[PDB]
Amino acid sequence: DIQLTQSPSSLSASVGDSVTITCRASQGFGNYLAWYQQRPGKVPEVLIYAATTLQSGVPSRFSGSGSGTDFTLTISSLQPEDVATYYCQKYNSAPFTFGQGTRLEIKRTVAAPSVFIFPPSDEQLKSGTASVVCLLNNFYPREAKVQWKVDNALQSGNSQESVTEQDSKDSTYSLSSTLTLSKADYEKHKVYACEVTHQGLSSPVTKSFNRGE
Amino acid sequence: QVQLVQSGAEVQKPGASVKVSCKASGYTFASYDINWVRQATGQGLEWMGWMNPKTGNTGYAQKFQGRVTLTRNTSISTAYMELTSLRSEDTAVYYCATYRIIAAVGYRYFQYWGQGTLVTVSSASTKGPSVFPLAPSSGTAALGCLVKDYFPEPVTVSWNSGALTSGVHTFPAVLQSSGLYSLSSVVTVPSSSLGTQTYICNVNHKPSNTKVDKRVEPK
Ligand SMILES: *[C@@H]1O[C@H](CO)[C@@H](O)[C@H](O)[C@H]1NC(C)=O
Repeated sequence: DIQLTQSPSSLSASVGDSVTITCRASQGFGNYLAWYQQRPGKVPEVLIYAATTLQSGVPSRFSGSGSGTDFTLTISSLQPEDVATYYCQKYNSAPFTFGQGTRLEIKRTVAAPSVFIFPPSDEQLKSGTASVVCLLNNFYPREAKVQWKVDNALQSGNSQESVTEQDSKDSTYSLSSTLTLSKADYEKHKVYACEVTHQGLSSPVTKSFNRGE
Repeated sequence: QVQLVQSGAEVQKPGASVKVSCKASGYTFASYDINWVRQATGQGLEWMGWMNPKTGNTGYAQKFQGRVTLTRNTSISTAYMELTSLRSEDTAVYYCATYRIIAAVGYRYFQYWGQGTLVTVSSASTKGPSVFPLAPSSGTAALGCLVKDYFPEPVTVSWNSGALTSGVHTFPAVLQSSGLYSLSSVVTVPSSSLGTQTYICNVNHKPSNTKVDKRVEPK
């Protein structure tokens, strides 16, 4: 009984812009439909209930409309902290089905990454492993590329990247690239460098350090 | 005010079962259903079931019946969720939730949520992290903590006991080919502070009852 279909699954808009999320039901359920926000690393939080009622304490830019089988969540003036997954839910009776969820991203102005490189700690070398880290800080858009060089030999198969969620204040990304080597390999070679390509950079930016100094 | 507090993150092997607890406070526990919701790795919220604490009556989503037992202890205001025949696909954050506290019918939207409980399905043993410093080089300076070789997720990193937050980036954990997690936490600060300001990162890994503090000095 009653399937819930949420669209779009993904969305991208600017600050102060108006966006709309859609919840279609396969059948009427008396408008007992709630809207939840789930922000990165947070528990869900209700925005709207009874199709169109704004929960107390929820910002005014949130509004629900619709009835029968067609429902809408509107954000009339998008803010950075609205980066989240949005969910529709029926609560007329069991089952309390959730929608598939709609992920919202902030489109902002292009920004180049600030690049920092971190040698392995003396401490770590005793484990037999060396972790070289490359931080790409505060960039947009999300697409970036990191290439490791050890004495100018490009590296492959021995590194991992991790991206932060879009910052809820400046809408930028950060990325970490870890190069993992044996202690023998790390003390074999001298010059450790990461080369960053991003659409806000005219040419690749390299950061390097010399082992020892 | 109303609060739901759940048990800590947990690891259980394939086919092993797990029991999660949800202690309630700030209202009459027996007069309202406890609902259970889950978020699998790369999935949306999934309603699992409901339980009445007065009667012990239960109802489950088709995907979950014959897999879930909802119980309670009314004397300590606790609800429990038992899940059997654990598979790779059952790795998820599990939430308990309750309705808004009101007399009237038709307010069974989930106003209140437990903090959540990460449940990890794997035969890998538990391990506390090693924390290594990411020392500032050579203005704006970047420094951080490498939290390496822990299992399962999650860890919490804070800076100067929550004192420092503006400029903090904690990366999502990445599972290495070793079968253990690693993440980094970094922070951009004024250069002129490395001489006077103390920068400590606090790493809590609760599945191993591990608490490490690393001082980050310029090398
Ligand atoms: C409820 O919990 C307490 C332990 O905190 C225990 O003494 C008691 O036997 C339990 N009773 C029921 C009915 O679960």
